[PDB]
Amino acid sequence: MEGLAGYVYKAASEGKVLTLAALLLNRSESDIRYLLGYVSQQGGQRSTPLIIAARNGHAKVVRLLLEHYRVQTQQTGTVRFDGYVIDGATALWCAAGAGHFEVVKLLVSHGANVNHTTVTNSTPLRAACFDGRLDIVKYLVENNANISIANKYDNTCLMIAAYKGHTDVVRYLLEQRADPNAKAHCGATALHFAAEAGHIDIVKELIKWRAAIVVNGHGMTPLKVAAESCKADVVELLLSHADCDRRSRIEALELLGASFANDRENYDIMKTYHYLYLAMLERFQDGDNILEKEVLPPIHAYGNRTECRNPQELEAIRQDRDALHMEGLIVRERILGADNIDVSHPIIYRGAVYADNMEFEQCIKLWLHALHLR
Amino acid sequence: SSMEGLAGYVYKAASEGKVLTLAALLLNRSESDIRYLLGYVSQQGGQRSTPLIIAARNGHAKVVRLLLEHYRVQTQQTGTVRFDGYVIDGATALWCAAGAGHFEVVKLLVSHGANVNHTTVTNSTPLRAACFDGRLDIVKYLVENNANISIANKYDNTCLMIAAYKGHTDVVRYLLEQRADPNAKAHCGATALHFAAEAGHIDIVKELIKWRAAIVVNGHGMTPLKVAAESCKADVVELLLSHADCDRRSRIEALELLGASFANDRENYDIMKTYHYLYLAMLERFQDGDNILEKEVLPPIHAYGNRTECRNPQELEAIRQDRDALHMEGLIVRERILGADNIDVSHPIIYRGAVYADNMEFEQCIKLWLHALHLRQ
Amino acid sequence: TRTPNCNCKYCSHPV
Ligand SMILES: [Zn+2]
Ligand SMILES: [Zn+2]
Ligand SMILES: [Zn+2]
Ligand SMILES: [Zn+2]
Repeated sequence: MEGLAGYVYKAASEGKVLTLAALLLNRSESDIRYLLGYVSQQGGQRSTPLIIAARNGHAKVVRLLLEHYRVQTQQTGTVRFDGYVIDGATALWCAAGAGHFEVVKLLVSHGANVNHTTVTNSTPLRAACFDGRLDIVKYLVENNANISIANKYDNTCLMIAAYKGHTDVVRYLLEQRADPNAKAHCGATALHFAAEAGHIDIVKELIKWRAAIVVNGHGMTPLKVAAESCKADVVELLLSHADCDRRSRIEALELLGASFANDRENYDIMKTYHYLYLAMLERFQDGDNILEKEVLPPIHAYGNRTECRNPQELEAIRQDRDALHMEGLIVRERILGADNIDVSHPIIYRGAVYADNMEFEQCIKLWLHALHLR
Repeated sequence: SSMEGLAGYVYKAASEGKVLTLAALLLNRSESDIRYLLGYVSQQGGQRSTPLIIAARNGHAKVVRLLLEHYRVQTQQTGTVRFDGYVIDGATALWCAAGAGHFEVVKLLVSHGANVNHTTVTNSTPLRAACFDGRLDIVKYLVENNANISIANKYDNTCLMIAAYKGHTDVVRYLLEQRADPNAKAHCGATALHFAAEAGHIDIVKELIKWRAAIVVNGHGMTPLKVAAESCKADVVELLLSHADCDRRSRIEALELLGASFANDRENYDIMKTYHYLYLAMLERFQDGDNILEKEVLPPIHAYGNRTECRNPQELEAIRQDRDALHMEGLIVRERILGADNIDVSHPIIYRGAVYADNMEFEQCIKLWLHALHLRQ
Repeated sequence: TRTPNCNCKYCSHPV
């Protein structure tokens, strides 16, 4: 704006440190304090000169405001990234999020709170782990940043680090004795996020650190989450666990084969029958106590077809994709449960495919079943 | 591959800002060794970069200064970098520093003669990268150092366009002050005014108008006013309708499209504003009783309840209290005004279907979704 | 989301 505070904030935001110092020459101490403490709202962000300088990464302005003018570090504001809007963020949090290492060093060395909390209860360490900046993460942890402070959804730094796919920061956090068995608000752990996103090496590192297997709020396990998301590599890598019983192994194999059938950007028709037949042959290995599948009653939306119970039926439908699509749908409805969110969308996708092919009544019955499930 | 490990250590020191470690590693090495260590394209975290590129992307100004002043690093070496989710191919250290907002690194690279108008694979410039973020300081510094403001990208998108869409009013005004063409057209024909109208950036719309930006019809058959009406930008429509160089049928079409779009928008639902704008348009059709501007209503379709759009103020008044009738009228008007062009007009239809489904009207939901899928060819 | 290389909502680019 057009006040003296306006030009002060403008110089601090544009990195013009000489201009700022000149604007603050021969003034009283309280005047300089008031001028540098003013919160200015522009560009969708309300921030102080120190905060905007930290966000924009102007290390010279930050050093001037810290060493010379002794600006408070606890000042908070609202910063705006391209994706989100964050309230109650200190200059240190903004610097950690935007990836300005020198500003982070300057603020931490001048006593800024390394464990300041956003309104989302997000530490600057969580911002650096979201960004994937190993340097800032290591610097903060080495300066007593609390690794165990999660956001308002109990999402720890390890969880977001594993979901975003930054393997190195996951290795570092695990070596820093971060609890791998933390559970979020929805009961999910870091391994669930690693399996959902399909990051193989992060799953390897989590298994190396003896990540305790557990169910989430929807009842899913990392194996089930990986099988539902068609992450076949994750399933095959995770099946090598010791506590993996035969029942859950066959369940995961069948769920993966079924999910391969009606996933739009994962439609591998071959792998559907591959995994279904593999799980069937594993069920039919020993012929004294064949772990037989408790099949569900038929449904009209699937052509009244019942799930295959013996290898002969599977190899009978091998060359009929329409039937294989229906088989994947019924196996998903059996394994995931009748009341789960991620059950309806493959049904609706197959219905839309039928509608495009002009199979209108098939599409209509599939959509009716899907809407009843919703 | 023994030197390859030293190259990896050099990359690590550069990426983590250990300028003393990097200086120790590079000191007194042979010229061939220096070239191999500083030109080694390391792949890490989905990014492919040299020590200079990764130091510039992370903002390690001391490392950048060392590499530039004491080791003659190629200022134009390119790589692959990942910004949040998206990836950029053929990016230089200067482009990375501009996109990340590292002003000191931008200065250091420009002062050493870095090609300020380098283009990536999508033909993105450092000026465009800085305009995306909205860093007016970096935009000024680049423009002053001979950064060509008129270089478009893969889809003929300009810095003015990207700044107008993201809401960077200061950047937009600065670019217009630096003689940037406000009437530049994208590959489809859309303009910066088109982009600012859809995003509801009222100040950027005002600024582009002050610099005499022309109203043009893009390849989708839409004016900035028409785009603002489709996107439920009531303030932008009110502003553009105050511009005298719009005809009566254009005003009525804008009012009708705005009112209809207010009825089936997931995030902008307002039934009162729906009826308000629809009734205003209908009233303005029936002014001069001699010369009524009759509307050519489309024949009915089954998915919209076989309803026909109101032709007269009394027919429109009849459905004022019928919420379902107003929703269907919105869908009908949107199909009438937009269906003749290549526009994905299906999102409000899908939303209405889902709303019907949550209230157990599965038959009507399926009818709507079937018609929506039918309209996509 | 939309492709950042073209801000036109009415285009059909492969993200
Ligand atoms: Zn959950
Ligand atoms: Zn949750
Ligand atoms: Zn377009
Ligand atoms: Zn386009």
